[PDB]
Amino acid sequence: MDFKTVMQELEALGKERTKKIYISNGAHEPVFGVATGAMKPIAKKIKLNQELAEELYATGNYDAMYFAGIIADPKAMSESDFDRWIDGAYFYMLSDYVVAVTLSESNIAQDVADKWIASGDELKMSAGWSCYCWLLGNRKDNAFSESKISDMLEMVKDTIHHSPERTKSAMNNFLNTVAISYVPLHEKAVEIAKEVGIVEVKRDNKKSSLLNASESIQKELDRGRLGFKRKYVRC
Amino acid sequence: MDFKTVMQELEALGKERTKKIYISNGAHEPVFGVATGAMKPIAKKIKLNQELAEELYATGNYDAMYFAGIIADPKAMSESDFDRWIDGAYFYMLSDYVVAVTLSESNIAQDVADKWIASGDELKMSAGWSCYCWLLGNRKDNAFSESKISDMLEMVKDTIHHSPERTKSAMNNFLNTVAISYVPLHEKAVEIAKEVGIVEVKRDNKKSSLLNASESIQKELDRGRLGFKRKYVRC
Repeated sequence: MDFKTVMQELEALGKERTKKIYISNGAHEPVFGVATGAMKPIAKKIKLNQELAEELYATGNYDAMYFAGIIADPKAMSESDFDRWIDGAYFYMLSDYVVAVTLSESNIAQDVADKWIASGDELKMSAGWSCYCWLLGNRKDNAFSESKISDMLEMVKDTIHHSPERTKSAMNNFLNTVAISYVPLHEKAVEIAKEVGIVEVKRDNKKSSLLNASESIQKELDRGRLGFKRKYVRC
Repeated sequence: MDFKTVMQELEALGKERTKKIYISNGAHEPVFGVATGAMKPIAKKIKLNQELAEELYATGNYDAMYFAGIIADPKAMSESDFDRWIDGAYFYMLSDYVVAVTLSESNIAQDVADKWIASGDELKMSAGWSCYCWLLGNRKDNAFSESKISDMLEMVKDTIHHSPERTKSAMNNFLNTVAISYVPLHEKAVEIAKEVGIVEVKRDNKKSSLLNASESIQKELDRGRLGFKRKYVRC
């Protein structure tokens, strides 16, 4: 399995309806429209290869870029590498579900995430908040500072409604994840979600997403998932 | 590990925050309030033990009962054994997340689930519909007859709004799961959900839940989860 065969199989796996959805979300050609679950068999056959990942990411093809994140070697990627990737994440599916998930598995996750949240750039900030969501699922609470997370909750409470569209989404995912995956602040997260209320994420040529963190949190509790931690399911 | 050791360790893991929520969901004493993640290393040491599972299930303690499901041997459990268990499942967390999940790993899942769905008993039916949701995420489509699943979708449309509260919740989960995990009927499921509209699940001591299968299915599609099959995570 190399670049050639991967690009060929990915294309074969694509479908028109999944393709229209991605494009609907902000993706642009080239794109095949591959459902994530279909990549598991290919992933299984490829050992982390940063060279291959780079090549795939460089195609500018969303599906290939998504797959690149799966087979990347995050422990070998430097801050510089991540800035190259994030600079190529043209829409949220890339910044939140690809770059941020990969970063969450590096040794510099929090440092990069933090500079990105402070960058003032919508997608970079979105990837940053997103990274924290994945981190809270990958690591024990003991790997984080309670006061830091707590100050982040307050920042979200005071600024989510005025943040860039994509950033609001990531920030809302942060509220949910802290409430469910970082129990030390469960009560506060619930309290702030109630204070935040409905968060609207405006989208191009489609109904905006009306996010309800309080509701989401409550649904997770109904499923008995308080304290539930798990890595992001990539495929 | 023996019964006594397992019960000690479970109690040692109990925490008030978790317990409070379980009781809020419907559990009653005796209950410790154990986070499922912490049961993983314990179950790993036990693997399968039906005798221990039975002893644990008979305690009437939610956590012990939940753990019993994890270490059970569903391939050795008969239809009568499953009926004993469902008779002890006093609330949805037991019927849907314990009995239904264990059943989904047996060789008689569908026959039993079908009997339960037709039983007319709120919790047995809830377990039946839940079982199918778990089956759809842990098995290839070749395991399900399209004609049969399609009839089940019709049955949901014509009976969900008048169904017992917990059955309604499980039926709504069926709609969502078929739409995403069983592609042969993705359009049909999407259609049935549109016709069904908002599903309300009442629950004393709390404001009724207003389920919107159409939107949920849409959020999954947006992320590229069409055809995605996720095996139920017990711990």
